[PDB]
Amino acid sequence: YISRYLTDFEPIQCLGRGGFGVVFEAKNKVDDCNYAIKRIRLPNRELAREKVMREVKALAKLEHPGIVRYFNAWLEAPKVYLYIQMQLCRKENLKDWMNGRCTIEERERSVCLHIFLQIAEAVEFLHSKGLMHRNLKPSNIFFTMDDVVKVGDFGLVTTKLYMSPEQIHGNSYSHKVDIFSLGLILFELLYPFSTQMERVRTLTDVRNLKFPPLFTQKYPCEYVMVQDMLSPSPMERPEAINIIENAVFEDLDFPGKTV
Ligand SMILES: Cc1ccc2cc(-c3c(C)ccc(C(=O)c4c(-c5ccccc5)n(C)n(-c5ccccc5)c4=O)c3N)ccc2n1
Repeated sequence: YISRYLTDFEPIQCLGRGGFGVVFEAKNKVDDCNYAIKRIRLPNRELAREKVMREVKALAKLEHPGIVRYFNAWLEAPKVYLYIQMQLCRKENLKDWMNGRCTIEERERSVCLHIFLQIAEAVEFLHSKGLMHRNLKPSNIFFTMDDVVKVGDFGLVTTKLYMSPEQIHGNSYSHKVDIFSLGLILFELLYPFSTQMERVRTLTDVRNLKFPPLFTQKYPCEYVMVQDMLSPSPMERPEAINIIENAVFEDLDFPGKTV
């Protein structure tokens, strides 16, 4: 049996694993580029298989600067494996980026807003296509080699903190679930943590609209935005288009910014 993956790619390293999958960095032999390749073992459940096959077809249609870039998808039956070849991001994701910036000086307003705008625009792209993310969190947000923000479903398991209340309670939901996730991410970008204990305590309070007093005073506009985004009632949350048009996102600049 000839394995498509082993014939066409030189394996470099394992990047991690999560859910049905394992992810590898591998060099394509013919084109000489390095790719991220997710190998998903298809489950012994027809409805879960149905979903997986739908999801791969749906991602193959997607093209946006803030969405992870697709190359190929294929099946191998040596257990059936689905391989998905995407553009290789940097190893450190948004979660790691925030854990390496634990002071207020390292979270300058315009830098965080620039990053948040990229995420929000990726989300708005999905919503405009009648899609949603459902699982938006910092560990699902990576960077390209040139620091362009990339949203995907990375599935590297090393959390329900960013999940809307309607999902946590297992109720039906709408694209508005992603707006709830964005609210928490915006807060987290602007508010650096020293310990994981502090992070969990504070983010839990923020979910319930309890804010650190020094955050409300420093960032009054962003405070209002986060409140609205974190409404318990999904209807009350603003559309992604209304967030990206907010005044705080105009003329964003910082020393070192591209172009
Ligand atoms: C450094 C590094 C580490 C891991 C990486 C993983 C990926 C990656 C790979 C290799 C494959 C797929 C994705 C991805 O984002 C996925 C996406 C996805 C989600 C939103 C936007 C774009 C893609 N989907 C839907 N699915 C999916 C496929 C089948 C079943 C369920 C989910 C995904 O796996 C994905 N993020 C890409 C680059 C990586 N770079």
